[PDB]
Amino acid sequence: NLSIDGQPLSLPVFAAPADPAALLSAAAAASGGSKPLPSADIPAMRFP
Amino acid sequence: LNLAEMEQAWLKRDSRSLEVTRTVSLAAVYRTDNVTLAEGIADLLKGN
Repeated sequence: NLSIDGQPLSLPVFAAPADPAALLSAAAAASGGSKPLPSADIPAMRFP
Repeated sequence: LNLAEMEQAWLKRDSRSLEVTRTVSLAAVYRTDNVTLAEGIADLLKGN
């Protein structure tokens, strides 16, 4: 479909470029169980 | 931190304890050698 100079009579095949991808990273809340209470024993000092 | 570790080791080891007095009649423990005190100090008269 060329002209006499070999130039194309058609409009060229266009291609719209891809959009830039949005970056995304992993986000996690920290996980952790509580610590149990230590054992008991009666002291030598009174309560006050 | 180390002072508090030692304080808690104290408060676990610190408790009430037995308190006994004992009276020594020293004339009787010199009497175990039978050269007892009432003559034993009395016969000593010297500048040795």
